[PDB]
Amino acid sequence: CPAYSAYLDC
Amino acid sequence: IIGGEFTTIENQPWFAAIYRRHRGGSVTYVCGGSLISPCWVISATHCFIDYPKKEDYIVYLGRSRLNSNTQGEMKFEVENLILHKDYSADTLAYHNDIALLKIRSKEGRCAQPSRTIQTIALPSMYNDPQFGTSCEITGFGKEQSTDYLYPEQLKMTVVKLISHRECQQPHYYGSEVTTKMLCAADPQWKTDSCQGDSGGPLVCSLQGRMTLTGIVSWGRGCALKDKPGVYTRVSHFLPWIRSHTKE
Ligand SMILES: N=C(N)Nc1ccccc1
Repeated sequence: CPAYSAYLDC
Repeated sequence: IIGGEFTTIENQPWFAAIYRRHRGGSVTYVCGGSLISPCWVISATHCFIDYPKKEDYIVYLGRSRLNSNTQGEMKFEVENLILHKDYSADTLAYHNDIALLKIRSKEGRCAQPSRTIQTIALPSMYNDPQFGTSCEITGFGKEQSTDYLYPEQLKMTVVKLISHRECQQPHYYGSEVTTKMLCAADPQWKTDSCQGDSGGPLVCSLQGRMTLTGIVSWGRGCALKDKPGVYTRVSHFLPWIRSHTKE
């Protein structure tokens, strides 16, 4: 996961 | 969504709520999306890249609540799940973070406009509004960066488009924001997209019309000074979109 992801699963 | 206000589907009737069914039979929310035509919902590739199998996903339209049913909602299966072939995920950011879902009901129907369901227009290619233009974002994302639960009622807020000039400043995101992305934030930095809002719409008025200008992708923190939301610049993907959709 990218450090700035907004994806709930990260 | 940080700040902003609770709303209902009628104020954002293009909003698509996407869930993944679990081998248990548990079903949990994945991401938002936007209904761009009766059979087609657009979202972000990163929501699906881990589990890329259309069968596991359900799409709701007309849905105002996260974990309970809204009247007027309609449930859909994914007929095909189209990820972007140049998708990539970096240490900080996503690239080409866009996806298409073709929806069909078990009955075989596509979306039907209603009080609670309407399509949203795509912009013209490379046509985006001007920086400082106010736009709307919607979603079931966290109301605070530190929360562990998601809100049960849909939310929206208003943010302002930022120049690439300004978004590239090193105290913002520097080289990590490319021209295929769009920045938007509150001038006072009190409202934002957040975790769980990804795939959802950034909607602006572009020459009279409410248009889908962005797709929630990534940002550092939520409502953090100098660190705005980053969105997939939709105007730059029409060929991709039309290729896969004109079918
Ligand atoms: N919008 C932000 N400031 N941050 C953010 C956080 C999570 C997903 C997308 C964007």
